[PDB]
Amino acid sequence: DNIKKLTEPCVIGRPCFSNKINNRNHATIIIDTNYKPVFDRIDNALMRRIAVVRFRTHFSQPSGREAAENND
Amino acid sequence: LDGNKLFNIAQRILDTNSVLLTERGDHIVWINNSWKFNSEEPLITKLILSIRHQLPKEYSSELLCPRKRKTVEANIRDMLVDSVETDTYPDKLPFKNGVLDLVDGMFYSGDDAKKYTCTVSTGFKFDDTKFVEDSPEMEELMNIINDIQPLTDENKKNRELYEKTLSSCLCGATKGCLTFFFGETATGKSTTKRLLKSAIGDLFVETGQTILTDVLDKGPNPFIANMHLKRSVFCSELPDFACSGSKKIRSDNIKKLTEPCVIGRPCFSNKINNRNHATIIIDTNYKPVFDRIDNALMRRIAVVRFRTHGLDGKIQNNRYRFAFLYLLVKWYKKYHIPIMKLYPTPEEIPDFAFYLKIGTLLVSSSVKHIPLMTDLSKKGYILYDNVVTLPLTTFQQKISKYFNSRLFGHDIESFINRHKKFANVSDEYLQYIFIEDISSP
Amino acid sequence: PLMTDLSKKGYILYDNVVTLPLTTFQQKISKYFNSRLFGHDIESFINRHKKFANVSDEYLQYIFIEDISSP
Repeated sequence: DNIKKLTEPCVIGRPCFSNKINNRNHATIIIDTNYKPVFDRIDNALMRRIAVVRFRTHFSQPSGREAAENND
Repeated sequence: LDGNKLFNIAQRILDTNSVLLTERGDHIVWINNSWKFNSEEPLITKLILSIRHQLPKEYSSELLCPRKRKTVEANIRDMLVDSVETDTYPDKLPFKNGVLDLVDGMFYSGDDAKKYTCTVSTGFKFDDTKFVEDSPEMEELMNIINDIQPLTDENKKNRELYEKTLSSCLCGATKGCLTFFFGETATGKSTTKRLLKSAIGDLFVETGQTILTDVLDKGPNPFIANMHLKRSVFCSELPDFACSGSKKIRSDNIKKLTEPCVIGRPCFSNKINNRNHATIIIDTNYKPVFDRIDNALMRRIAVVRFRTHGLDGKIQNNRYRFAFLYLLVKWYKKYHIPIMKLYPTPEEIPDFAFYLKIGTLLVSSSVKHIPLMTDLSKKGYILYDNVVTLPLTTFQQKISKYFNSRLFGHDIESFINRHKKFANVSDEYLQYIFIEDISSP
Repeated sequence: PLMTDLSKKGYILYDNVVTLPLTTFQQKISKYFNSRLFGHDIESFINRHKKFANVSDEYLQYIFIEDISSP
């Protein structure tokens, strides 16, 4: 539901002490992780709004520059 | 030529830069050789009345009537449009009667201190009479230091770490590393805390451990506003982690507070940006229990070990206070003028040694296993989806051979959950290969 | 210096720390601390500072005062 709501131009949210319900989103959302995300519901509308990139490059130190050099 | 006289008076007052406007929407004034700011007090009118004397005598008579003072205040408020940043000199320490520069050791007062906009102070007037390089005071301190912590070669590194941390505490910039005091009771921790408090005046503050485990975004939090523009925040008498049901000190919280600007809304204040220049010091008598251990978490952890087990009256009388400040500034000169740097102590907390030895003993996946898979299949290793995998039973027995599973069962389970890769629903493996398994010891 | 007697009663110096088995420790507290009065509090004491030396050496680093005296 969070991903679904965060993609529409109008975001529904009620702050305290205010009756405002509409917000305009002008920002790109970027989320960083080391593990595959887990979602409650799987549907076409969900993964028709998901794009990822692959960070397949590791920078290290000479202490471990040999063990991690030959890593898939 | 002679237009609005009150406007001329307002311009004359303003050109002396005796009143400033901050980005926080509040006005600050310069009275009694001190920068004071307040929202509910008539500071501007007081400044006008005080400055009346130095103006030419044809304006002083007009300045007496309060209505004219209100008019001049309105003009001043109207002609101020640009804001100026505050507390931009971390290398100087303001006192109740002036500002002391840490480099040359001499303290300014009066108009000289007005150059730097410092809104806080130690709370006690600085005196060079008590600050003397040649006295009995520092040799009196010298025996005290050895009484609390000697300079032995075994504790040489701990002592130099103590000196460097104490010097760094005087710096006015944001610090990314906190200090931990773990040791036996009645070892001088209270004495050192009182000495530091007397040294830094009002810059010291004490807060409980609730924020370490509570949500900082819920409800009003005047505490978060408390350590703003502070120099030392003390969390003492930590709860026994051994006690069942005790809330674990969340690592995400301490990751949040170590950042230069913590996001938060103070009560009756729209000040999103808060400056955290204070040194976090946490004193406990029991080894903490942690759940998640990570590199970035452990780069910022610094711990001072205290294994060593008339003074109170002199400290209460601040007899040793000025010599303590002299020692602190000498240490800051020896260490921090040459370079502004802070270094961690990444040896171990009583609960990080397991993680460190796990990281050292275990190696990441490498192609060197590929030529040996024929031998590896003899030891239980299997190739699933072109991935080297180890049976759960084999990993469990390998772990239990060296390290007890019943001890670190919570820790082992947490590590598995953090690093679980699913070759099967029941067989969860790790991206670690035992070095001794394939390489002779 | 008391380590030998500590092993005699049960406080084994595993991992450079005394390790008295919880069986002996609970027998001691039961013979001294009356069980019926504060059994729940005794269990809280046991489970608060609980430690295990190994699979079968669960221990607490507390030495009762007649044992701290050298025999």
